[PDB]
Amino acid sequence: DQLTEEQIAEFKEAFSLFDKDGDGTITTKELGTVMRSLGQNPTEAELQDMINEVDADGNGTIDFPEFLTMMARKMKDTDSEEEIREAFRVFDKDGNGYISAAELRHVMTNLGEKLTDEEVDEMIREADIDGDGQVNYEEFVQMMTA
Amino acid sequence: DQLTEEQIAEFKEAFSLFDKDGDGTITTKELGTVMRSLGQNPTEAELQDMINEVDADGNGTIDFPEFLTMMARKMKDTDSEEEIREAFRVFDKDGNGYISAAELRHVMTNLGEKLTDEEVDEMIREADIDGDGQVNYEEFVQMMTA
Amino acid sequence: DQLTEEQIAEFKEAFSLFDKDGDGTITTKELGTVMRSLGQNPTEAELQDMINEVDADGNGTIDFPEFLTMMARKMKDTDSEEEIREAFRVFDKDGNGYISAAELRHVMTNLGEKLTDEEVDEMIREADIDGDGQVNYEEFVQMMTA
Amino acid sequence: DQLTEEQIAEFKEAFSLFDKDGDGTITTKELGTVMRSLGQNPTEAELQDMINEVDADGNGTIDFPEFLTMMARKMKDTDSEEEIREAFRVFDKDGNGYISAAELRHVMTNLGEKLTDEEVDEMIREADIDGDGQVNYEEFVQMMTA
Amino acid sequence: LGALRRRKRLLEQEKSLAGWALVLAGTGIGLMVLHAEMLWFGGCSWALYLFLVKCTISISTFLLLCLIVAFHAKEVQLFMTDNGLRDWRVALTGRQAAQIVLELVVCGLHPAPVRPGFLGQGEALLSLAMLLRLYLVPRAVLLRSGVLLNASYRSIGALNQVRFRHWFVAKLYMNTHPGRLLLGLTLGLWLTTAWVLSVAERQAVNATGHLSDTLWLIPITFLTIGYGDVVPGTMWGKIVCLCTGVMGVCCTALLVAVVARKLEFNKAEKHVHNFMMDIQYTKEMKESAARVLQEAWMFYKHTRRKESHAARRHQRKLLAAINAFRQVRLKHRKLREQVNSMVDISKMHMILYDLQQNLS
Amino acid sequence: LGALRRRKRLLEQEKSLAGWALVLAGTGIGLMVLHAEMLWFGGCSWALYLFLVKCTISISTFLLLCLIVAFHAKEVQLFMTDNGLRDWRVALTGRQAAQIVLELVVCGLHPAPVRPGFLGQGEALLSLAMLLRLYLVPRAVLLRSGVLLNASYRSIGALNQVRFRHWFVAKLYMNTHPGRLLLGLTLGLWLTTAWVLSVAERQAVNATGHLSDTLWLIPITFLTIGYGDVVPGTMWGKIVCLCTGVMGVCCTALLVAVVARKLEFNKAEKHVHNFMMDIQYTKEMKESAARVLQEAWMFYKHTRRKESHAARRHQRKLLAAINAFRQVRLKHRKLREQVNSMVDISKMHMILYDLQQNLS
Amino acid sequence: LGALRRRKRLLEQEKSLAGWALVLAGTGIGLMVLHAEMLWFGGCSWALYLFLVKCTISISTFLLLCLIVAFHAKEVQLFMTDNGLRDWRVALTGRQAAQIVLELVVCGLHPAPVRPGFLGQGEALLSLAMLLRLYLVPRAVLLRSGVLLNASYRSIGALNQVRFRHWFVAKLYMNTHPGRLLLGLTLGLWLTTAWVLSVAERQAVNATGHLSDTLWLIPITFLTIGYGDVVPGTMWGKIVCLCTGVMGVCCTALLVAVVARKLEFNKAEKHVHNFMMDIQYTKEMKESAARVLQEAWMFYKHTRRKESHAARRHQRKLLAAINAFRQVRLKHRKLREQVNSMVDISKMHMILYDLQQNLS
Amino acid sequence: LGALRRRKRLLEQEKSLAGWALVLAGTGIGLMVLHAEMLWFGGCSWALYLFLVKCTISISTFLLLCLIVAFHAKEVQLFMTDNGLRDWRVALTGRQAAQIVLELVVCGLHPAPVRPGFLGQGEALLSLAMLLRLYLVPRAVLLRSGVLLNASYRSIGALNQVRFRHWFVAKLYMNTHPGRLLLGLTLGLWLTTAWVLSVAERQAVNATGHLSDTLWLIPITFLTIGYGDVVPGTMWGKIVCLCTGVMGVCCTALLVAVVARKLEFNKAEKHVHNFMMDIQYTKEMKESAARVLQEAWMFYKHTRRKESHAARRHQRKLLAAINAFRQVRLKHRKLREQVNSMVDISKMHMILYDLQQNLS
Ligand SMILES: [Ca+2]
Ligand SMILES: [Ca+2]
Ligand SMILES: [Ca+2]
Ligand SMILES: [Ca+2]
Ligand SMILES: [Ca+2]
Ligand SMILES: [Ca+2]
Ligand SMILES: [Ca+2]
Ligand SMILES: [Ca+2]
Ligand SMILES: [Ca+2]
Ligand SMILES: [Ca+2]
Ligand SMILES: [Ca+2]
Ligand SMILES: [Ca+2]
Repeated sequence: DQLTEEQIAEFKEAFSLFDKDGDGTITTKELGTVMRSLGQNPTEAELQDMINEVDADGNGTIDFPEFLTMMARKMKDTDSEEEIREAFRVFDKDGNGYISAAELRHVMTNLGEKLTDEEVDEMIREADIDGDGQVNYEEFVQMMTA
Repeated sequence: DQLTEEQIAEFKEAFSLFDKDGDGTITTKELGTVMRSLGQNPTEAELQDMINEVDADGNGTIDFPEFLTMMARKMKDTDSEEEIREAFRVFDKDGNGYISAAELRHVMTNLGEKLTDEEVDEMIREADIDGDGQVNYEEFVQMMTA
Repeated sequence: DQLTEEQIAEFKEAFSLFDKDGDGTITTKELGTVMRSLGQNPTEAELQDMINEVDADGNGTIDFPEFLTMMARKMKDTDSEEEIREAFRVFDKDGNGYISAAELRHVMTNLGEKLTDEEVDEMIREADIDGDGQVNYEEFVQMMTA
Repeated sequence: DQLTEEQIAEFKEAFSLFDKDGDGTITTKELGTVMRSLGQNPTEAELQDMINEVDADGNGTIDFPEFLTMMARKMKDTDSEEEIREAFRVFDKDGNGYISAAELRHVMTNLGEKLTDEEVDEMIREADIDGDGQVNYEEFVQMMTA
Repeated sequence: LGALRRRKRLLEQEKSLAGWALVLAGTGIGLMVLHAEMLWFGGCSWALYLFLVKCTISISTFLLLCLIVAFHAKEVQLFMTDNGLRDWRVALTGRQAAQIVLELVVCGLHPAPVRPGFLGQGEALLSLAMLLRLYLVPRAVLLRSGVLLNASYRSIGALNQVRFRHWFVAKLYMNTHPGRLLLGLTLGLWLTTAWVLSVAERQAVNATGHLSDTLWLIPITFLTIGYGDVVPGTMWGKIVCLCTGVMGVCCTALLVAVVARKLEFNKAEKHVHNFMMDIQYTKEMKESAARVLQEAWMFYKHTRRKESHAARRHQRKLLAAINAFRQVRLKHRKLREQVNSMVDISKMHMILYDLQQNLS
Repeated sequence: LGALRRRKRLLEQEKSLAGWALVLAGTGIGLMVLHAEMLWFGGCSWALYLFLVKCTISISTFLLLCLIVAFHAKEVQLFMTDNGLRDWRVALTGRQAAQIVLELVVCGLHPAPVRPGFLGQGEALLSLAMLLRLYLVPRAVLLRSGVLLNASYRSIGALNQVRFRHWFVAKLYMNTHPGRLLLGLTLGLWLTTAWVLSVAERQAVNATGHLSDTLWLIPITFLTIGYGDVVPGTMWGKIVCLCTGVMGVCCTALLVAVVARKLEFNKAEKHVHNFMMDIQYTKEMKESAARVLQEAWMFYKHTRRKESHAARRHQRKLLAAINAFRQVRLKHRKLREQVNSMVDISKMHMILYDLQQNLS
Repeated sequence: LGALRRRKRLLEQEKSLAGWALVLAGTGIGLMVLHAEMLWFGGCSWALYLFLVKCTISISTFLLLCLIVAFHAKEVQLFMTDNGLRDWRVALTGRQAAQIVLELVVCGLHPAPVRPGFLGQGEALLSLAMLLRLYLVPRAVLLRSGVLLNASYRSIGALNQVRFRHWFVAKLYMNTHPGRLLLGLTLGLWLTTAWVLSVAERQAVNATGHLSDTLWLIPITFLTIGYGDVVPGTMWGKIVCLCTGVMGVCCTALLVAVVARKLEFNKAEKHVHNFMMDIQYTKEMKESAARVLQEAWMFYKHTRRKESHAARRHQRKLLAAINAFRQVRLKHRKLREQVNSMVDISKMHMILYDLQQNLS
Repeated sequence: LGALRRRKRLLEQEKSLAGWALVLAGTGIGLMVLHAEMLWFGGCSWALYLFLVKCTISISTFLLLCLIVAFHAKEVQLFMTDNGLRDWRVALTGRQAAQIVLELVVCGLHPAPVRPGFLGQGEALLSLAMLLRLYLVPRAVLLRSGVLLNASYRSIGALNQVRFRHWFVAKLYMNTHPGRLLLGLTLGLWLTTAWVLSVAERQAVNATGHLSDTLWLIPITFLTIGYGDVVPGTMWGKIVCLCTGVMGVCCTALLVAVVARKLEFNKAEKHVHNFMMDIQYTKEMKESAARVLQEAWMFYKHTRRKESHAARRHQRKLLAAINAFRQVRLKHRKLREQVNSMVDISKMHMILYDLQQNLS
């Protein structure tokens, strides 16, 4: 690809720090071993959830081309993807996977500076391009990247 | 009631800090969760005992009108109710729920300054307005509020 | 007895600090409770052994007249009884309850300054007034108090 | 032997610090007791492995003539035996008990300064005096002491 | 409930009257500092201004006299409210009224007006008597902070029986802003103390005790240097030149820990640094061990060649490589022992997880 | 029992004789200080008073001479009682009698009377020889404290084998009153040491070494300032001006930790502060995240309007809100990590409860 | 990927331009220091050299003016790259461009050329204005350290959310080389600060404020000694003589902990020392207990002989041996209690092993 | 075995030659100090003695020249023995022989003899060159301590891989005698350093730089006082007056922790003190609660009597008793919380016992 060979090589040992066994891939137990070695204790569910955060093919195992896309978000300073995502996670108070208009009125009307509900209705109307009556995460991501 | 709306509102979030689930009330397990989060470990019996300290209706669950009466004692500096109550708890060496005249002679005659038993007999005679031969807690509370 | 009434009284609360229940005596479990409250963990065997150190009647329970004799050794600075006793405990390397002449030759000939064995034989001969061929603890105590 | 009697005596108490029971020898459990007393926790397998490091007769128990040969390596400053041995242990990345030419090319060609493989082939050819196709530990020890 | 809304009303009144009192105390300080400037730099031909300033300070402290009365009367009214009193003579406690009348006297202190161009005797110390009213500042710090007013705090504190007081608010502002408090203390001292010493000593003919001498004297006594270029002459100057070094020792001794706190890693950072040093030292052991074999085979090559001087040169470097390798291995083992000790409480909580899994 | 009631009788006698001894030592100090005042301020026409004061000090130290004998004889009698001796020559141990005779010599020190209005040579140092008897103070501190006398202490200490001594009583009074001990030390030094230096140096003609010079010199040497306005001239003044700075370093170094102890929270207060900061930062995250959407929909509104300069203004503030939100989220995560680390020993004891529930 | 290889290219460009900038700043400092030497030691007959040096410093700071522009423009280009901008007016943030233009002004500072052999007024402070550019040093410390560049660091730090910043690199170099950093600070101060004070004060006739006076003055103010042999006369000298003592307190207060860290044992060494003291005190108890019996049988021998004076001599030494034996036994018991407390976390992990064996 | 008995023989030889070397170095120091005394106090009529002293110092350092050779040659022989060498050119390593020849030069330093009664120029610094040989002292501290020789130490240290070195022996003597080391350092500095400064500066006519001036100057610079009564004039005196304050900061900073260590309780003492305060506060709560009822029934008595002024007097004291009771109860609860926190690791080990009882 576009990456130079020296840079390919220096990312290879960083990948090797994940594939400690040299299995050709990254597994769940290997990653949890690293997590424990760095002083934090997730569950298998939390590890699996962070896999689901990162697993593009849908295998549960990670390879080097996925790993490059992974570190592409991490090498920069501000993961603007992650910042929008976790702010969305703040919004879903019910864990629905959605932002309802009731959650929207709970947040923006009282807290903030007095945005009118009819303007919030126009916001929700331009917002639900999926027409879901509410905001998805895909709708939210496309919405913030609109 | 007599409370102003802003003050009603600011006590509402304080009540919300107890009803973390928004159940409409306060339960035992919710309160014990708070107790553990603040770094102290009661038993279920101790939690239930502090409920019995505070439960006016007799439900085992606490609502906001009980909570106002609760914080009415706590918002001031010196809980003179609590100070008389725990001093009474010091007195009941046997755990009888009473102060006997033997406990009274154990406390006041030798320790303190030499109050005569016939004056202590007149004290116990004016004291037992219930005529129990001894001091209750209700007799003690009415006695100190006499 | 010879003790004055004020001193009798001040030893009474010290005795009360052992009889925390007011059982009229001192038991094993009460004493172990005190031992744990002061930050040391003996066994039941160690507690029983210290009872056997102190139990004059042979009951396993301690009363106030035994307690006076107990504190009579402890109120002074140097428990010369205890100092001879534990030095004897150093000597019994085999745990026999005795000092043999072999243990004596192991200690005094090489370590120390060169006491001759025939003088050590005269020492052991004047020492075994019980004629046990070796030193008891009673023989040792009478020997040091000779 | 060549050792003087005073030096024999002073090594005898050092040996006595291992034979805490005076069994006439050194056992596994005695040594593990010392290891725990010094603040490190090996396994029985690790203890047995360090026995296999030191056991010349092949008994599993250690006596004083083995102990002299033991301390002969330890009394000096730099255990040049141990330094070659653990450096060999670094080399056996597969745990084979050998150094293969692939491990040799993994180490010396890239890391270090560019030693040519035909010279490395002559090195391996002069090296395998056992003719094993690879390096043993005995071959390695004789090789470094060549 | 009726004594509770009333309680909050009276407490808000108390906060507002603490605000007005702090403003009028700072105004009296501003009056005294500029009066002390204008008497020296004005001379003896601007006496009308000094007269009007003295009347201004008199009315200015009369107002603070009314304000302290208004404060503590409301405090007494609170105390009666909390216990349901009616007889105001009863709640007026002895130590309580003693502190109140003592505060009346201490804030009764002012440069009172007395009247060929120079000072009298008492009116300099009476001018000094203003800055003995600086005790009202933590009172306003307490009341303007709404943590006493905010109810959820009081709820939790009553649950854990912790008693919100001055010591609480001090530690609150201390451990919420550790830099700002220390900076606002030292930077408030470093010049103002010297202005006070300039009040304390004055020479008329030579002008050798005014601002430009004490503004150099007091930071030097504060930092425990003590040159000796300027030295206090009176005894009252000697007292201030003791208190200055006292406060300097205090600020130095508080600054040293503030420096030391920010130096160590986060708990999370320590694992990261140790894990990086692990993979560094692993590669470095591979480096040193490669140097070992590299020199070993060269010495063995010149051995087979029987090259005498080459072997004599090589075997020294061989032993040097051995000496380096030993120290590298020892550093790696020390760090690995640190790792197995850095998984002390970590493995404790890991087996707390495994102990829930032992309860399961 | 008979040697035990006798023991308590003798110990009470010893406490009373320690009281009388402390009183008579303080009286001798009071005699010497006023004698040193009256010789300078009286001149050479009040010699009758100085004669009578010297006879008073002689009898006053004769009494202390009898008292130390009476003390240590009872101590020996205690020691014989504890072991059942009868031959008093035996218990009189070598180091023991050495300390006793050494104390006889040290309290044998006094300004003995010798006889155009000025001093002799030795009688100034002999006047200085009084304050070398200040070692009797911790003896009276020991005996007047009844913790040695109270039996329950001795019972528990014999159970835990802790040996009540001077080091025990010192730590007792230290950690029961941490402020008072340090205050009573420094405030006892700060003036009295300077009085002693005024004894050490005297000039007759110029009067340049008396009280008003050393009372300024010794707090300056104590606080390690060292101006140089007054400097000791003799060698004996130079010794005191070393000991002064030594004690100043000591008091500074003890004061710094006394300051540092009271600063940190209670263990209970830490949970309360952290729980309050939790619900503060939760609402603040709701605030910042609201600012995010508020600016986001406005930028998207001007995007749909294609307002160029409004979008150019808005998107900067958008990214600024993002930057603020990231730091707020990081502070919240750091504090939550502190929470999960503040439930280290807390969850340990919680699972100690659950481990009794695992034993159940 | 395309913005990532570009990112590394731009970052390498930034490191190289930080190298050139540090070189040209040190060169400007070297120009100013030798210009200040040659104006004093050259006199007024070498004005051609001073003219050419002033032109050299002007071009030398013109280059740094171009370099800071080139640096922060690339930083802006990075920031646009990270978010995909195109309009460069948008990313030019207000606080950001404020810091940039502030840095333009601060590095716009230089001794500009103005023109019977002595100085003007402003051109001394303008010469002083060079050493206010020392803030570029930690920037080059950041960028020349490749830990920001090395990717595995960034991977692990993103896993543990630790945010590599200046505070990280500072603690990195601090706790990887604790001695070298403190040495390079103090040894960089101790002479250079005094050279700056020599710039700050100059006397023409007497030559009483040049290098050989301030090179003695500033280490004395630094170490808080303050003799008074040399004293600053101007006010600008008085400011530097405050900052000097500030930095001296700082270096002293950092040096004291660096001394204190290396003093305590390793965790492993403590077990070894304690185990050695165990077998020492065991043999010593055997020694003292042997002395007990040795004196006991001799006293009993002279008892059977009824030797009066020999028994009177012996029984004292008997009791002395008892007194020694008690203290030895107490030390052994204290150390054994330390052992049972030194197997606190040790027995914790031992029963963590036994708790895996309880899970087994 | 044959290289091991030989090893111990050579090591004993090395210890003996370290003893002789320390003796001959102290003798050279004693020669130089008395030579410096006798040149000043003798004048210019005792030149024969100075000649013979210079020849004595020359032979005295010739012997140390032979001794360092004899030492390091045996060290090399040890190093060859440990690895089985024969070619002595090989073991003579570059850094090793560099240190050896550097030590040859440093101990090649001596006041060499050169020849109306006063000094030359170089022979004062050459006289100063003796005390640069004080580095041999920790060598003799190492070798005369037999812990390197005693084998059981080496056995255990090889088991735990701890490497007996100078840092080990230093911490050994430090934490086995914490007072004695600090005392032997400071008391070795406080006078000897000043003698060296008296060598460094000498005035011939006025006699204003000899012993009686520097013996006062250097403890004042050491304690960071800095009067200014005596000030060094030369530059070499200025260097020593920096090093003095450095060592003073060092000794102060080591003394402060030595003071702080002995202050806190034993772990056992803490339980005892807390248990005593428990039964004290229990009785005190009984006291305060008795005062409550005692005043309560009196107020109720005067209530039934309707005594107005008696009730007005009583109810104030009632509320005061309530206020006292609340604070007493809070202290008791805080101490009980300390108890339940003082049974943190105590209950941990108790349930370690109960966890063996859970394994049983
Ligand atoms: Ca893998
Ligand atoms: Ca995948
Ligand atoms: Ca939702
Ligand atoms: Ca609820
Ligand atoms: Ca209810
Ligand atoms: Ca009762
Ligand atoms: Ca009982
Ligand atoms: Ca019994
Ligand atoms: Ca036996
Ligand atoms: Ca054995
Ligand atoms: Ca064997
Ligand atoms: Ca292999």
